[PDB]
Amino acid sequence: DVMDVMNRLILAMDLMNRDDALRVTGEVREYIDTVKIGYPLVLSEGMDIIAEFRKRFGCRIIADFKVADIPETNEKICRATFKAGADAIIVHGFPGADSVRACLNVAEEMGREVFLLTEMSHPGAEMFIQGAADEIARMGVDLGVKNYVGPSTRPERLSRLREIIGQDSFLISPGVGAQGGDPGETLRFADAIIVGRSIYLADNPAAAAAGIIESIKDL
Amino acid sequence: RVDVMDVMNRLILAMDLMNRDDALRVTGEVREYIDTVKIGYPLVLSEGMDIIAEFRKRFGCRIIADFKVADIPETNEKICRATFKAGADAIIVHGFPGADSVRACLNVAEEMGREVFLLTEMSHPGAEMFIQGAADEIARMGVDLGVKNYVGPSTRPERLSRLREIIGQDSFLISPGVGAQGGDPGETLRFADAIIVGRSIYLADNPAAAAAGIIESIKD
Ligand SMILES: O=C1CCN([C@@H]2O[C@H](COP(=O)(O)O)[C@@H](O)[C@H]2O)C(=O)N1
Ligand SMILES: O=C1CCN([C@@H]2O[C@H](COP(=O)(O)O)[C@@H](O)[C@H]2O)C(=O)N1
Ligand SMILES: [Cl-]
Repeated sequence: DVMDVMNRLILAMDLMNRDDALRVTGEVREYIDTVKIGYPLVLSEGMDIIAEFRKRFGCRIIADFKVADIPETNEKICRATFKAGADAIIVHGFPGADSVRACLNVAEEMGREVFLLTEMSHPGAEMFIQGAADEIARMGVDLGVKNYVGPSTRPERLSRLREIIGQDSFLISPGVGAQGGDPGETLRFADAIIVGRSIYLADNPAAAAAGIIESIKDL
Repeated sequence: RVDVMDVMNRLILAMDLMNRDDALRVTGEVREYIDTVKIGYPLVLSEGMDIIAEFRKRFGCRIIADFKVADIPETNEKICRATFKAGADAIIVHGFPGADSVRACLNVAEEMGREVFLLTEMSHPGAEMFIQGAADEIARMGVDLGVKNYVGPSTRPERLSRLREIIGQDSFLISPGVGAQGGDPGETLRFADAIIVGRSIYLADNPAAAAAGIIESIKD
């Protein structure tokens, strides 16, 4: 019990225009109830865009801020993000145990959630992250982290993440569509998929999001 | 130094106060001593990206956005472009996500005529778990990518020394961890061109005196 993602599909709203972002999000609201908001939108439109998303859509907000500073600064960032109304925040694990714990404390203090990003989906992730991915995931377990983010681009790596974090841990996965990940094969190990450009750059975002779901209902 | 964009008194202020009035007031009190301000997410997320342009116009200071950019290439480019649009002169980027992620930041910086600082090793205890073991390689990856500006830990003088010899004498190196995190200004400035200082100054009873005192110990 962590999050009830409708149709197991999370929207990565990375449009950097408020009117564009609100419009495309509105066109897939009937298919998506959980929206991931990142720095491209927030830095272009302000942290207030989170509250405006909650008010206009009644959707759950995951702030993909990939927090990666020292513990003290991590706390300030998490505190500002939750204050702005984020339900959960995504946090890098590579800065180490004390940096993650700093976020975990603020999340508990404010009654919100932390997602631990263990391994990234892009090719450069092989240089440093992939070799540390297992130990970061394990670190998360030792810290009592219940929420994780893993690479859709690597189904075998995503499967290892699942057996590390356990069956009752909650797992979401970006890199579906644009980066090359397949929706179905990703949902074999992950609870929900994150899809960005395959929806918000399509001619019809509604049809795109519906097309993704219609190839998933078997799962 | 004139071969690179240097910093007045080798002192960079880390302005991590989270409300506009205090941030503006403290920075103004120490403006006579610095000309470079590092602005991070604590201030920006609380007061908006407009605060970068405001500081730049009000104080005539160079702005380094400590955003520790650490996403995929595509998203890195969007973040850097938005940051430079906000008027920042430089942006700090994580190296751990790999070469393609750093190159995406470098492209936007070169396009818009701004700078990238590569964060190689962090200054907190947790940095020893995964970052330290990769820091040497991140540093030489940076050199190979064309990166000329770096960030290294003041809390570990021996690691900072290793970093300097990897990047050579021509690269520009700045270092946080002085004061609150226990780093010494003197030993750090043996390797770094400039120190980043936050709480030691901005939480002091007299921030101006705090900044002046640090510069004095640097001066000799
Ligand atoms: O490893 C990671 C974590 C962050 N993300 C984030 O997930 C989102 C994916 O968007 P796309 O579906 O357009 O690839 C985007 O916001 C990106 O920054 C990754 O794609 N991979
Ligand atoms: O490794 C790092 C990079 C980020 N920084 C940043 O540098 C600043 C340090 O200021 P303090 O003097 O208050 O520790 C603060 O903004 C922090 O987030 C580090 O301290 N260490
Ligand atoms: Cl004074």
